[PDB]
Amino acid sequence: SLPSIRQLQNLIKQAAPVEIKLVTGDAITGRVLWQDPTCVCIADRQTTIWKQAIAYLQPK
Amino acid sequence: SLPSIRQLQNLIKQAAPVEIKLVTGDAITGRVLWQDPTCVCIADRQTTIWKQAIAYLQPK
Amino acid sequence: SLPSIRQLQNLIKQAAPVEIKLVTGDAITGRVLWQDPTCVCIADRQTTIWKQAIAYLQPK
Amino acid sequence: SLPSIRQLQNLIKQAAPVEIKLVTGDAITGRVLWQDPTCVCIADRQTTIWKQAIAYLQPK
Amino acid sequence: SLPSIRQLQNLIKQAAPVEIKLVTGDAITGRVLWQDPTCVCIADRQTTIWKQAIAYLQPK
Amino acid sequence: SLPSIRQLQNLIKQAAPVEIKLVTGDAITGRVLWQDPTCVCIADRQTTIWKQAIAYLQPK
Repeated sequence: SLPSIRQLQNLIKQAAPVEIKLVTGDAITGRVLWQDPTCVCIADRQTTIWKQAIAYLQPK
Repeated sequence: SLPSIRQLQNLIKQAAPVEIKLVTGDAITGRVLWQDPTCVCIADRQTTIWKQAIAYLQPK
Repeated sequence: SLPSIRQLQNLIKQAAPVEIKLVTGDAITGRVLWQDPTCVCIADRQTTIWKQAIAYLQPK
Repeated sequence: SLPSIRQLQNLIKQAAPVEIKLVTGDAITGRVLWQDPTCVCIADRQTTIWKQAIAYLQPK
Repeated sequence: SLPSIRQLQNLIKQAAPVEIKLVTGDAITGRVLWQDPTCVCIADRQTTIWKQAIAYLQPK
Repeated sequence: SLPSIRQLQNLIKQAAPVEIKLVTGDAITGRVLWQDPTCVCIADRQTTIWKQAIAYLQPK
């Protein structure tokens, strides 16, 4: 899974802001800190997300 | 998984348009740019979809 | 997983019509084209489904 | 998975009636005809359930 | 997975009452009979649950 | 999974407070007592969460 790990990598690398739409309706406005197999960390209060409640992600 | 990967592969090769219905209820209109084990990328603003929120896909 | 692969097999083999109830409320009225590990293809516009948004399926 | 498979096995062996509550909210009243790694089959019209939409099962 | 199997074990061992909140809104009031890889059995009519519709569990 | 396990590990080591947002919409306010491959345990009444209903976690 390169093209997906790599986006996050290049977006933790440049601090770049992001909306993560959780399957809840949770539009999470943050800057990505880190990721790992099961989760992502978002920086607003911090809010670690489970990559599994993830519908879709976009660069703002 | 050839029958599905060949559909995404022949649709990123055509830039053919597509709706992807998410499990939130999201209809994601756009053209497919890449796929991987976990994501699809549509282009209309770019939006990478976790393939795991996907209900269904239709060519338009 | 014989008794499930086999139903689809015998229903792609006879073109036989089918309602697939997605966990969304999406009653998909089609005729099944193919399947494979992760998805099903339904023929109405085509609509590939992720076997994972699948609640239940019935022969009409 | 013996405790669960023995319950479905002793219920298809009795044709005992059953409700299966789906994660859509569906109550599926019927008698169990087969099971497999992914499906259960109820008989009331037949409806094969993806075992993955199952909330819970009760003998009636 | 010790600390979770062990709770159920020690709660099937003492018959102890339990509310299991399914991801449906299904607060299941029971006493736990057994468990196994994929499901739990609850004793009210019995109601086998799929450990997968499970949000959270509490001793009453 | 070090980035996530080290966050739960450094939060059970501090008894630091926490909200865990479930995929039901539940906000679970409390302090973390243990974790395992499938569960987290919060303490406010105790409530073990199946980690699989987790949308996201925030330190407060």
